[PDB]
Amino acid sequence: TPVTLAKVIKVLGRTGSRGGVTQVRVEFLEDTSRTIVRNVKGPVRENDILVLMESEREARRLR
Amino acid sequence: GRVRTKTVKRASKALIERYYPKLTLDFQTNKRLCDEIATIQSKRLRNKIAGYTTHLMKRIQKGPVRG
Amino acid sequence: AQHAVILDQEKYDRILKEVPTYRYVSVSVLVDRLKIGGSLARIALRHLEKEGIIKPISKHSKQAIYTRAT
Amino acid sequence: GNEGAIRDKTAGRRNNRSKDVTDSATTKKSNTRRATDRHSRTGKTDTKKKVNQGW
Amino acid sequence: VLKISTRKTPNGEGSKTWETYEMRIHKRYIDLEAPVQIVKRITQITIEPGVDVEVVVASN
Amino acid sequence: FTPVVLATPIPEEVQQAQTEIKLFNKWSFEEVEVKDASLVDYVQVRQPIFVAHTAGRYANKRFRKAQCPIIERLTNSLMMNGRNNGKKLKAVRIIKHTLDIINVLTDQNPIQVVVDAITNTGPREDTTRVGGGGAARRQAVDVSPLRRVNQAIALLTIGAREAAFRNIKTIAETLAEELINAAKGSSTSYAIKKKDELERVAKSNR
Amino acid sequence: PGVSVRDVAAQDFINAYASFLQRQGKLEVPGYVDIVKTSSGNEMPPQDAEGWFYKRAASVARHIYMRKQVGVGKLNKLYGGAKSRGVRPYKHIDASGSINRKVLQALEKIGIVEISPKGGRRISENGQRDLDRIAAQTLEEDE
Amino acid sequence: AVPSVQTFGKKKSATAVAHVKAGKGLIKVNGSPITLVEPEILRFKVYEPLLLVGLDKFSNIDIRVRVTGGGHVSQVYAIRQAIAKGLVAYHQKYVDEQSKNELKKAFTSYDRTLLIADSRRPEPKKFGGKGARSRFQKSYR
Amino acid sequence: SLVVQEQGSFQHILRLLNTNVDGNIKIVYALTTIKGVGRRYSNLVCKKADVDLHKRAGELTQEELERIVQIMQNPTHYKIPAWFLNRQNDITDGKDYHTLANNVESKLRDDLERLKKIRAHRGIRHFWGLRVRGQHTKTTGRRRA
Amino acid sequence: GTIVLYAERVQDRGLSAVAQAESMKFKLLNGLAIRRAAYGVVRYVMESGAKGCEVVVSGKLRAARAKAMKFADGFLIHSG
RNA sequence: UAAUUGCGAUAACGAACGAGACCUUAACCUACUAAAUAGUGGUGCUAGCAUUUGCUGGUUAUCCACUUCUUAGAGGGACUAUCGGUUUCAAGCCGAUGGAAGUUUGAGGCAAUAACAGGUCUGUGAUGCCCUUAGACGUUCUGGGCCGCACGCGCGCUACACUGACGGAGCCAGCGAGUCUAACCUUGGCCGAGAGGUCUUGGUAAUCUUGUGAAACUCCGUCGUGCUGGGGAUAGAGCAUUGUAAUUAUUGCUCUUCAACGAGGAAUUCCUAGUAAGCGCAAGUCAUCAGCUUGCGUUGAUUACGUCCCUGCCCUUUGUACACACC
Ligand SMILES: [Mg+2]
Ligand SMILES: [Mg+2]
Ligand SMILES: [Mg+2]
Ligand SMILES: [Mg+2]
Ligand SMILES: [Mg+2]
Ligand SMILES: [Mg+2]
Ligand SMILES: [Mg+2]
Ligand SMILES: [Mg+2]
Ligand SMILES: [Mg+2]
Ligand SMILES: [Mg+2]
Ligand SMILES: [Mg+2]
Ligand SMILES: [Mg+2]
Ligand SMILES: [Mg+2]
Ligand SMILES: [Mg+2]
Ligand SMILES: [Mg+2]
Ligand SMILES: [Mg+2]
Ligand SMILES: [Mg+2]
Ligand SMILES: [Mg+2]
Ligand SMILES: [Mg+2]
Ligand SMILES: [Mg+2]
Ligand SMILES: [Mg+2]
Repeated sequence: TPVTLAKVIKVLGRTGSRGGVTQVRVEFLEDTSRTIVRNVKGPVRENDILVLMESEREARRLR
Repeated sequence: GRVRTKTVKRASKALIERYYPKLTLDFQTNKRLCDEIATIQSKRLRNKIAGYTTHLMKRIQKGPVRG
Repeated sequence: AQHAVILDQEKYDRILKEVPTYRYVSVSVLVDRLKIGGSLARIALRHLEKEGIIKPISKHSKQAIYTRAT
Repeated sequence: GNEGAIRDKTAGRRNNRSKDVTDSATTKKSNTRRATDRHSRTGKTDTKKKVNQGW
Repeated sequence: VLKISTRKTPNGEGSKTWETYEMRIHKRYIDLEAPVQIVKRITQITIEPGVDVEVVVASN
Repeated sequence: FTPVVLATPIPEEVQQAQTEIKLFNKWSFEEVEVKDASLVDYVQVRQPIFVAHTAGRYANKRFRKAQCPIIERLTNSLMMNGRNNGKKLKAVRIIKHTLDIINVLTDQNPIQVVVDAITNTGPREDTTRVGGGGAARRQAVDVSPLRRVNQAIALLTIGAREAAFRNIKTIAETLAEELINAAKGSSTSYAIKKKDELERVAKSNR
Repeated sequence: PGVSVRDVAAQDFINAYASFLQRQGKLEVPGYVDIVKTSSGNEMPPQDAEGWFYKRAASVARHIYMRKQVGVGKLNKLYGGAKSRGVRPYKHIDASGSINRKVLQALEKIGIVEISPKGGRRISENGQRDLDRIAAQTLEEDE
Repeated sequence: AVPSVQTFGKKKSATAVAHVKAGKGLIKVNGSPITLVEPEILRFKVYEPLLLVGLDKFSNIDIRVRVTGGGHVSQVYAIRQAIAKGLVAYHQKYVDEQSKNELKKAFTSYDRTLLIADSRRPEPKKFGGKGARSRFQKSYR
Repeated sequence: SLVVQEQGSFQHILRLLNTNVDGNIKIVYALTTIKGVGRRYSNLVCKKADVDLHKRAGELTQEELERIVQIMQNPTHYKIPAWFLNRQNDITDGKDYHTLANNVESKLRDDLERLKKIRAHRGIRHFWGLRVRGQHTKTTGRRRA
Repeated sequence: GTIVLYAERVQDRGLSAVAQAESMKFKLLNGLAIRRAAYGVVRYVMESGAKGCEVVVSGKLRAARAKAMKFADGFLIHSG
């Protein structure tokens, strides 16, 4: 388990034609100097800390 | 919401227009002002009015405002 | 009607030697040690208490709770 | 009378229970017209004279 | 408050809308200690259309 | 703790573990910290309380429910399935028994296990029916802490309920049981399995 | 210091008083007690069989101790619980006018309550005494 | 008389009235010691202010509370409020102020509204359902 | 209460009033599987007969059981109040019975017959397999039969 | 003796709804044109110094199918 | 923005109806005016326990005072205030602090123009026309019927249990109603297991019923997973109530009988905080009868704080040979 910690840095919007999904840019705290955008399930605000379970990969639009 | 209607905003304009000496950054005194200087039928509307002829002042103090 | 209702001599004697190593003891633990329907299980808890052997660290209806003595 | 009432075969639950259920039971609102509601069937007609005299 | 709660409709049709009228009864009582002259004066006049005045007496 | 006795007397152990520490039913809040980054913030502990009954207006603002004392969160969610709607006094006491029960086994601040049982069943990633045109496959998402905590509580309490249902063990026990086992999840728990398989399905499709 | 009943918690006071009257034997106890149902809004008789008249008596006493005057009607209600109308919703139902009115007469014969003016029944001069007594004995069990 | 004040508490429709006089050091509710009050599981709710702000503080005062209306919880919240509101008013007229402000402070920092009464209240139901928001079942056809 | 013991004494199951009764259940409730003896009736009989309600059917000495029945099959001499009883004011001799066991099956029948033998609408309505107490029969009771 | 009636001429009928409907009624019962009727009343009411005024006629005149008209002038408000 | 709510753009400028304002209810006043039909403190007379002064009560006037609590008058209060993120530094929006209160403060009331062959002639001594009018379709009187039961559909109630049932014990609301030429709401006392009965009684009512001692709920026991003591259908036998009348069983009580139901396919309803849900209560109806409704308070959550995927509507764009307007 190479778990990965990333700090939500920006609220970008809700995707999914439903809407329950927030597009979010996060910053790792285990070595920053790179940010990346992830899709959430639950209610999120700035400074939250997602458990990125695959350090690298990212989504865009949902349907 | 809390968008102030035209009646509120129209009075406020009309007050700031013709009483800028007198009036202030304070709604507390602008309330008492309105009573003497303006006929209004409700406490509530008067407050709704004064609170906004106040807010309008508050930023004239930093630049102008069209209208 | 599938056994636990009585006291079969060897039973009572079981419920003296078997109650140590019970980190937890309550009414519902005594049905779990393939014995005692809750009623005559409830009676035990007063008389497994008669002399130590269990410590009352909880109170009441629905829930009872004990630990081994010290 | 009541004498006939019970002696009478042909009756009681047993007998109904045994019979099949009519199909008219499990049907519909039957309606008959509802989307002809705006087409006045009076055959008649006012007239712009009359309506002008009136209104 | 005298409340009265009714369907608006004269009949049955439609979503069941309910409409409650109300009538409010206000009652004061004023206790006076005066002789016969002022009382009778004070009862016949002071009258007003819409206010029911009732003056009892007695120590029981 | 410096004895004090006025007219109508306040009990020794009452006088005691109150004015001292502000600890729970009678359990300590100091220690008890969240062993997983994040969740901290979204799991209370400090300020400390006496009982998990609070007229908490956690409702009228989007996040402020995060501030509700976790133990009390846990209790609130006990009081459901139709019949047991409201009935907080039920739950409140079910937790009391529950906590004591946990504590009896495997030592530990029961409240600490409630944290660990919470932290360990909140699923880190999941799925949500993405369109792609009717044939809606399954898209992996990174679930927020608040949802990670909620879903924990819900998952946690539920399994105990169905477990407790129809049988001799009493909610208090089974609730403790689930936690106890979810402290370091040994997949003999409704909650962990559900967590696990939900992170299995999210992995199965990315 | 001095002691009330109000100084002692509901359960323990009554149970001691119930035990007290039981420990005694001066009482009056209808006789039908054992076959009677306490309220029509109930399913089974009391589980105490031998006893429970005391528990009521003690309760009945403890209640009229705590107030000016209460009678049969009020006591019927108080003790009355809800009553499953089988397949129909519950309503609350009043309890037996006989158990109470006889608890009232019985406890009076034993001098703990007099048929107060203003109506009802009132805690007897004597009752205050004897109640406050076993109340005191009750806090003595925590001495 | 002696130095005293009256303060209240209100939750839902419970109103808890509390008389606080200088005295030997008691705290009775309706007619009984506060060490009962059962409700019970909650009892530490009404203990709360005492211990919140230090057991002592009451050695110099007596306190009575009586609650009407409300219900078996509604009252526990009402009365803790009136106790703690009373301790913080007495000092307002009798001790010094920086005391009172010290007591307000320790109460609010904890607080389940001990000094300020909860504004929440039952909302009217409206015709069309069994509840304020709820609507009756419908069917179409 | 009391951690008891007992020798071999207690026997499981036992037969009284022409039926079978499970030993390892509380004797109040064990008594119920006799037809015509609900909980109230039971509890009063056992109270009356002077038996430990706390006991199961199983223990119960054979003289205790014997008393139990004797009262059940004769309630009114042993000062049980008739309004406690399933058949006050007969309909022929006007005596107060409390029908028991297989005789409740026997006596439900007599009653049903007496109505039908007299063409009473309640009778007729029984003979037709319908509800009688005056319930609507449009919507309810559909399977049955 | 205990009951007493006095009559008392109303100060301008022109600002009293009820007085004007019965005018309108009585107009149409001498067979005034539907408008000449209502259209008059609004005009007389106005000159009685009303801030505004509205008359509706509904139902059926002369034709078979029911109509309805409105007859307003000046100022009205409708709520609260 | 909830709003044709504004900001802004701008051949428009400035206004009115509707929205908002307004009105009613629920929240806040130790500020004001008061209250033996609201209540507090003191003081008498007095009970109990301690006695060491105390603690807990009794006493529609034995007096003095007070208005915190209750009541309802007149005022006041909030204007999304202060500050700060945000944004065309616009309307605004989000956060923090303070505040009784900051979702139109919460819930309502009123609500423009227009449409429908919506429903109601079975509310009207409102009404056109048609029908009928003495073997009546007038009316009244007797008796049956609207409840009839192979079965399809809809709102409900009670449930399948151990967050339980049962039994004792704790013991807490709010909205209400109530009798004159009359039998309304009923305290209390007795008798009765019960339902009820009987003797009296206060009330035309913040005065009495009623503190509506309601229910969930809380406490300690009994039962132990067994269609069980869950569940109470169906049915027999008795006793009472309303009414002239209870059979096709008005309702209530007691014994007895003890069904389905082991959480419910496809589907589908309702809802965002003192809300959902659980829980009782008054009121309407009412001689008697609520498994309905209208309101009420009691206990009190979970999850959103979003979007256009489903469904429904609205708005522009566009086509029209429709305008009785896609029926
Ligand atoms: Mg239920
Ligand atoms: Mg009760
Ligand atoms: Mg009870
Ligand atoms: Mg409907
Ligand atoms: Mg039976
Ligand atoms: Mg029926
Ligand atoms: Mg307007
Ligand atoms: Mg409006
Ligand atoms: Mg006041
Ligand atoms: Mg704040
Ligand atoms: Mg039509
Ligand atoms: Mg009509
Ligand atoms: Mg019908
Ligand atoms: Mg119970
Ligand atoms: Mg009798
Ligand atoms: Mg009179
Ligand atoms: Mg069974
Ligand atoms: Mg049952
Ligand atoms: Mg009724
Ligand atoms: Mg109806
Ligand atoms: Mg065109």
